[PDB]
Parts: sequence; structure tokens; C-alpha cells
Amino acid sequence: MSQERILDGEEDEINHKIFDLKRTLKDNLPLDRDFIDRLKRYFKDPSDQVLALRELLNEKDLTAEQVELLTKIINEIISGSEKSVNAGINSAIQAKLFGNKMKLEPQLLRACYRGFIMGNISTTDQYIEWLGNFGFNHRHTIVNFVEQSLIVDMDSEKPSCNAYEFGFVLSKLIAIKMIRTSDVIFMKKLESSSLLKDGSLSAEQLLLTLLYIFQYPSESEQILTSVIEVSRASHEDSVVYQTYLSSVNESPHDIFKSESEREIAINILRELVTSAYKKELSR
Repeated sequence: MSQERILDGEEDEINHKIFDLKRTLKDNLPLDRDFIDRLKRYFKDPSDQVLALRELLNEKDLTAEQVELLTKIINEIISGSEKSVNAGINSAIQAKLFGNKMKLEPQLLRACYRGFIMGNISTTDQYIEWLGNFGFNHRHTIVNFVEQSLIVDMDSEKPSCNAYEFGFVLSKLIAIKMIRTSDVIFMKKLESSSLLKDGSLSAEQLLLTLLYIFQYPSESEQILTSVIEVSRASHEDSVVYQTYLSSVNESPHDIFKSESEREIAINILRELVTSAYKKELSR
């Protein structure tokens, strides 16, 4: 149905918002102008407005004349944002499935996928944004939601992107599934090394540190500065460096901008770990 995909209100709140605009047209030939302004205020979202008008087209007989004036309003909203409306309609069942799975407001999820398909930010900045928006806990689930909505958006009769845009969006999603793979790996290293174990360090900021090493491997030493301050007070230095180093070697290679831009990171961690060994075995 076209009503189930409306994420702006409760089950009943949608029924009444739709009947106040079903009774507005039940006048049989009323005022369509300014009634639009009283529909754009019922449902602020373009995906919700368009699905509402689709439910008005499901009832007869009002009808064979104003159905022409109704479908021209639908195309009035859609014409300007065909990608935003289709991305929010197509991914509205997954936003409902996952919004309850993670206990999250569904329209927050539809806005996440809809913003993913038309965002020009690096694969890392995306991962980092979803981490802040949806919390540490939902940093892996949010990428299954995005992937599951993409699978549905494609297999939909009115997708948001064409073959080429759906091809590129998937490469942005393979990378994000690689960032997650090294996130999982790193997390296995943080527990065995048990640095966050005492309570001083947060696993979130520990992760953030790793992401920045992926972005700027040259400033790795400068990056791990905030960690060292909180690390010294309890743990070593050949421990924090070994955690990041062994994590990198067994992580997906393409995460870095290149293979030699990957070297700038492995070499700095190798130089920093061995330089920490001789200043620890020296005392």
C-alpha cells in the first residue's frame, strides 16, 4: 500500500490527516489552491505528500476530472526532487523494519539513506557521520539498513538513481563495508590488549583515531596524541601502537587512498612501535 510508507505520525494520526483532506475533496469540486498549503503543513516531507495523494487516487467516484488535477499536483512536487521522493518512498519499509529493530524513529532512517544516495563526502566521513547521528551501537546495523534499502530501491518500479548512479553508490557501499570490517577487527584487538578495560579510554574515540589514520596516514603520530595522554596513565606505548599496527595488516587494503599511501601509515606505526620498544627496554 501507499499509506504504509508514510513515516510522519502514528497509525491513527495518518488516517485522520488523510480524511481531513479526503473530506476536503469530498466537497466534490472544491478549492485546490491553498489546500496544497494545508497539505504541505500536514506532511512536511515530499515523500509523504506524494504518497497521500496516491491514496486519494485510490477512491472513486470523485473523480474523472479532478483526478487529472490531482495527478498534476503529484508531478508538481516530484518535478524538482524525483530522487529525494523516490528514495524516501522505496526505502520506507526498511526504515520501518530497522527503525523498530534498533528502536529508532523511521523517518530518521529514510533521511539517512536519502542523504546517502546524494552526498558528496568520502567513504570515511560517511561512516563517521552515521556514528555520531545514530550512536556507537548502531554503526554496523545502519550499513545493513542502507544496503537493504539500496537492494529494494533498485528492484523498484521507480528507482531513484539510474544504472550508473546505482553502480557508483554501490562502490561507496563496498568501501563502507570494508571500513566496518577493519572496525570489527580493531575491536577484537582493543579487547585482547584490554586498553579500554580500565575505563580511561572510550572505544568510540579509539575508533575515531583509527579512521583519521585512514584519512591522513602522514599525521598518524600526531593523531595518536590524544590517546597517548590517556594511555600513559595506565598502559604502555608498545601496546597502543601494536594494537593499531597488527589491526592494519589484517585489514582490507583498499581502505586507504592507495597502496603506497597505505605504506605511509604502516611505516609510521612500525617506526613508532619499535621506537617505543627501545625506550621501554632501556629502563
